Amino acid sequence: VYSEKELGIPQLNTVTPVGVTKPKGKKKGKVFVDDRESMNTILAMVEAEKQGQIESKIMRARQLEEIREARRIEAEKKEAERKALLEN
Amino acid sequence: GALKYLEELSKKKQSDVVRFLLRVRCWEYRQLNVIHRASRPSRPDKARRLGYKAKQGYVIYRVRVRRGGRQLKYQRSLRATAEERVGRRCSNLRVLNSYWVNQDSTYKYYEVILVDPNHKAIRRDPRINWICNPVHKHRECRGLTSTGKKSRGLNKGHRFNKTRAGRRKTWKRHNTLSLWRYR
Amino acid sequence: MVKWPEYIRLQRQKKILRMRLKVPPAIAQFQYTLDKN
Amino acid sequence: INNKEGLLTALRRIQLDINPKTTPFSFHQSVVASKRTEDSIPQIEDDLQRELAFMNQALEAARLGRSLLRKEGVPFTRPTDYFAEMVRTDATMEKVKQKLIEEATAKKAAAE
Amino acid sequence: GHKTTRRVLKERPSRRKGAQSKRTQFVRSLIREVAGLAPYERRVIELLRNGKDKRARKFSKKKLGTFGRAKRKCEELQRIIAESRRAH
Amino acid sequence: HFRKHWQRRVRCHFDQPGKKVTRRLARRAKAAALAPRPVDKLRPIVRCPTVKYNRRTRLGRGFTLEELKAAGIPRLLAPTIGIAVDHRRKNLSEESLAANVQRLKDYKARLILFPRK
Amino acid sequence: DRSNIIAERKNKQRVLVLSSRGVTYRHRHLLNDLASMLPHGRKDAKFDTKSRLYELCELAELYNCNNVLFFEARKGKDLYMWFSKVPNGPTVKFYAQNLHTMEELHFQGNCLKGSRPILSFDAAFEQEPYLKVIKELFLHTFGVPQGHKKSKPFIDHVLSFSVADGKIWVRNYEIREVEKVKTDINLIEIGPRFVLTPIIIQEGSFGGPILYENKRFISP
Amino acid sequence: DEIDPVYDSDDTDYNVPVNTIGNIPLSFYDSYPHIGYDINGKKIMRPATGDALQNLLDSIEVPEGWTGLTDPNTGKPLNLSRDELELIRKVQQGLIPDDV
RNA sequence: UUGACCUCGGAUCAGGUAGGAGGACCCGCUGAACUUAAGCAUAUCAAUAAGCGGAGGAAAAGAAACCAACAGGGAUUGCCCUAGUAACGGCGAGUGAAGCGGCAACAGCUCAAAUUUGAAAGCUGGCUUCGGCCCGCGUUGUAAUUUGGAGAGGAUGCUUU
RNA sequence: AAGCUCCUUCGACGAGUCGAGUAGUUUGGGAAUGCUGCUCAAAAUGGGAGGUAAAUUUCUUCUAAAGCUAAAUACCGGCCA
Repeated sequence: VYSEKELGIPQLNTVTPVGVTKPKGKKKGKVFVDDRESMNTILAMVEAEKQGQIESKIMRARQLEEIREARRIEAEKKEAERKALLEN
Repeated sequence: GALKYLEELSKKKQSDVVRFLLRVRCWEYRQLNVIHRASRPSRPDKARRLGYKAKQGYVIYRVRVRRGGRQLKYQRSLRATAEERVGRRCSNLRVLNSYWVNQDSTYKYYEVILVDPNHKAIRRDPRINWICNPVHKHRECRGLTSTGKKSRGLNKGHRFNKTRAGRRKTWKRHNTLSLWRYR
Repeated sequence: MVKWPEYIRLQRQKKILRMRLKVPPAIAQFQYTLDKN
Repeated sequence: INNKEGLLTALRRIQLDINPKTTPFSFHQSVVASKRTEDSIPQIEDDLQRELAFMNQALEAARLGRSLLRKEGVPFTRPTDYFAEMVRTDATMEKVKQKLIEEATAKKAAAE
Repeated sequence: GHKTTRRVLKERPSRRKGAQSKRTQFVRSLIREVAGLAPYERRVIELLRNGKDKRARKFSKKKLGTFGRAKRKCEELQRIIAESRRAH
Repeated sequence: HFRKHWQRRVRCHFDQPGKKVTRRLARRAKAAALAPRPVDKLRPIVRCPTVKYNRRTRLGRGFTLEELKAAGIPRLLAPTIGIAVDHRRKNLSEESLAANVQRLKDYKARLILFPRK
Repeated sequence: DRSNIIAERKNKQRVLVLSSRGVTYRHRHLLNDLASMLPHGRKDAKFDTKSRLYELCELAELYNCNNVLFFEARKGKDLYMWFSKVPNGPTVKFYAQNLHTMEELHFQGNCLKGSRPILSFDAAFEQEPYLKVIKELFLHTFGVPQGHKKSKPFIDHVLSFSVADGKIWVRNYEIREVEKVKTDINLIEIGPRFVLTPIIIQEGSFGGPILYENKRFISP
Repeated sequence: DEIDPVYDSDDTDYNVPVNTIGNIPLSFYDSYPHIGYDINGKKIMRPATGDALQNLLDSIEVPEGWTGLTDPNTGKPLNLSRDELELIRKVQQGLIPDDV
C-alpha cells in the first residue's frame, strides 16, 4: 500500500473531465483568491461540514444554494477582473 | 377428421373463442381440488396424440402446480412436478404422459394420462402391455416421460455430448482409470 | 344460513357466469337452438 | 476485376460536395494525409513502429483539424464544468485505474 | 475430387414434411375465421386498415420475435383484410 | 491428472481371458441355435467417409433397397435369408451400386435355400 | 421537420447496425462499441441468414435508414462487415480481423459518447479508386452529422483509417491537451482496434454487378 | 425511391432532451448553479429557487405528480403531468389501455 | 308426476393394486467444505461426499430434426487409439470432449393425424352343463388397414398360408 | 388373409412446442453447450442443423415437440461354484 501521489499515475478521462493537464514540476502554477463575502460563505460551509449533513432537506438545499450563490458571485468578480485586465 | 380442426384451434390459443374457454375453465379448476380427476380429457386431440384411448384402464387426472422460482431455479420442470404428484396419489397406476391444459398468474394446469397395469383390457392389448412390465414402475420419478427425456438432454448430436447417455454414466466413463494386463 | 354442497354451488355458479359473461360468436350461436315443432 | 470507370460513376452518385472554399470544415471533419503511411511502416510485425505510425497520422489530423475548427469558431475543449455520458462507463474507468496502481506499486516494491 | 458417375434418386417422400395439402389449407382458413384474432393481432389489423404499415410491422417484430415472422403475420393479416372487403 | 479421487474409480481387467472365453461361448451358442446358418449377416462393401480414408472400403450396415432390386433379391425376404437391410443409405453413384450388386449375386451363387416345411 | 438536424444545410444520414445469427461475444461487443459512437444509428440483431440480402434493404427502409452496417458471422469464428447505401448505393464486403474492444483494461482512453469525430483518412485513400469510394461510405456511416440532436457538442476524438499491406486499419484516439514548457496536443488510444481487408465491391444496394475484386484474399 | 431519413412518429428517438444528458447520475450539477449543456455548446441554467414555505407544504402534502426524482433538464424536481398520471393508472388497471 | 344424460359422493359390495426391506451396479432431484496454487477469495475440489425420490437382473440409451463435405457414412451401447488434440481459463494452478478409423455385438418397430359407414366388425365383467347367455365400456371412437427413404385405392397376374 | 407389379386417382406427418428477451445453474463449448423459471409467442414448396469470400445467403443433410425394443456394458449386494 502506497500513496497515490507518489505513484506517477496518468490522469483518466472519466465522467469528470480531465481538462488541460499541467505538467508535473515544470512550470506548475496555482491560483490566488481571498474575497470578503465568498469567504463569509466558506464560514457558512465549514460548520455545515463540521456539524454534518442536515436531516432537513429544505435547510440542506438552502445552504447548498448559498454556496452556489457564493460561487456565482466569485465567478462574476473573476470576469469583472478579466474585463478590467483587458481594459488595462 | 374433427381432431385436425382441434389441432389447428389449439395452436391459436390466444384467440377469442379459446381464451374465453381457457378463462372459464381456469375459474372452475381453481375451486376444485389440486389433484382431482377428469372423466374426459379437456383437449381430446392432445390426449389422443399422446396415447390416450377410450378404454377401461385409462384415466385422466388434472393437477395444479405453483409457478415461479425455487434466484435459484428448480431444475425440475413444472410438468415433472405435476407427474410426480399423480403417481404418489394413484400409486397403482403408471404415468404414461402429460400435457398442458391451462395457465394463470399463480398456477399452471396439466392433464396426466394414467394406465392401469392390473386391468385385463390392458394386459390383453400388445400396444400397451409393455407398461405392465416391472421395469416401468414410476416412470415419472426416473425422468422417463417426455418431460424427463427433455430435461435429461436425451438427443443426438454434437450439441448434446455430455447428456446423450446420461451425464452421470458419461462422467463415470470419462473419470475411470482403465488399466490393462499387458500395459 | 345453511351451507350448500360444493359441487352444487359450482354447477349453479356456472349458470350465472354463462349468462353474465359475453360470449364470442362461435359459442354464442349454440344458445339459439330450434323450436318444439 | 477493377472496373475503374464503374467506381467513378458510382462514386459521383453518392458524393456530397466537400470543398474548403464552399463547405466549412464543420460539415465533414475529414482530413486526408500528405504521406501515405506505408513509407512510415517498414515492417508490419514491428508493433511499436506500426502503432507510432498510426498515432502520427492522427497526430497531424488532430493538429490540422484543431486549427481549422478554432478559426471557424465552434467549441473544441470540453469544460471542466461539463459532465455527460462517456463511451466507457465509470466502472470500466475504475478498473483501468487499479490496473496502473498495481503496476506502479509493483515497480516501487521491486525498487524497495 | 474423384470422378464418379452420378445417379438420379427417387423422390424423397419426406420432402416438405409440413402440410401443403389443399385440405389442410381449408382447415387453417376455417379455424381462423371461427377463432378470430389474438389481442396483438387485432392491433396489427387496426394499424393496417389505418395505413400505418410501418407501425404494424414493427409491432409484429416486438411481439413475435424475428423479422421473417413479422413479414409472415402481416401478410396473412393483410390477406384477411383483403378477403373481408371481398365478402363485404 | 490425479486431482480427483482416482482410487475409487479405477477399473482393472483381470477378466480379459474370462471375457474372451465367454465371448467364444456366445458365438458357440449362437451357431447351436442356427446350426446350418452362419453366425453373422451379409453386410455391403462401403467407402469410408472422410478424405483421410477415401481410398479404403469397409463393411457397412445394410444394403440399399435399390441394391436388393437389381440383384433380384426381394426386400421382405432379404432379412430372413441373412441379408442386412438399411433404408437410410443411398447409392449416389453407379460404382457403389455395381460393387454391392455383384456382392449379392456372389451370395446368391453360394447360397443353399431350404423349402419351408 | 422531423430530421432532428438544426443546421444550415442538412446531412440527413441514418445508419442501421445489424448482427446476423452467429456473432460471438467479441463481435457483439464491437457492434456495441461502434453503435455507441453513432448517435444517428439504431441497433438490431438476429437477422436470418437464410433470408435474402435485399431483404436487408426492406429492413432499413422500414426503420428509415439510408446506410447499413451489417455484421455477418461464419462458423461462429469469422466476421464479415458489410457497408452499403440502402436503396441504390454501392456495397463493400470486408473481413474483420484482430478485434479489440473497450472492455480490455489496457486501452486507457475515453471520449464523449455521441461526440462528433475527426475522421482521419490516408493519402492512399485519396488517390486509388476503390478505396476512394470506400472513403465515401465511411464518411457517410461514421459521419455524425452537424446538427444532430443526439450529438454531444465538444469534439475530443479522432477516428483513424490507414492502409498497411492491403488492409484498412481502424484506430480510435482521445484528444488530450496539455500546457507547453517555457496548447500542444497528444492522443491516447481508446478502442475499436480492428482490421478490414476489402473483399469485393458491388454496384447495387446488396446485389447488382460487380466492380472491385481483391485477388489477394486468403480466406480463413 | 431514395429513403427520406426522417424520424417517424413511433421512433424511440423522435423527441430528445435539450440537455444532452444521458444516464449520468444527477448528483453532479448540485453544487453548480447550472445543469447541463446544449447542442450548440452554450450553457443551461437552473430555472429558479423554491420557497421554504412551498417546500414545507410539499413535504407535509406531496403533490399528485411527485416522484422524488431530480429532473435532468431543470434543477427543480420532476413532476408528472396529468396525462402522464392517467397513462400510469390505465396501464396499471388495464381496463382501458387505448381510447376509442 | 315419470324416465333419462351430465357431474359429485356413500357402501364392512365384488375383484385388484401401493407402502416396507435391500440399494455393490442403474435412473433422477438436491448439494458442501477441507485441499492446491509454499498466503488466498475466481477457479479447483465437484456437476463429488452426505440428504431425498425410483427400478431391474441388469438399468439406462436407442432406430436421426444424426454425423459429415466425402468416391460419403447410417439406431443405441462398450473397448482401443483419436488425445492431453480442439476448445475454455487469477492463460498460473489447471480444466478438457467429439467426428473419422480398428473391434465386440447387432434387429427392428407401435401410434396420432383417413369414413368399417354395404352394417363397433372391438373389449371388461359374472352366470353357466361350459356350449354360450345376458350386463356394462365405447361413436367426445373400441377392432382392421396405414406410419413419409412411406403408404392408400382400383386394375393386374403370379407367388404365400 | 398376404407379398409384389402397373397407374388419365390420392398421399393426412405431433404447439404455450419452436423461437425472441431475461435470471439462474451447468458445460471444453454466450453459432447461448445443455437444462429450468419468467415475459412475449410462431410456419406451411414449412421447419432444424451444417458448408461456402466466391456474389447471394445459391448448396448439403435430416424431419423436434407421442411411444416400444434383446445383445455386446456395469456390479464392495443376492443363490452358488
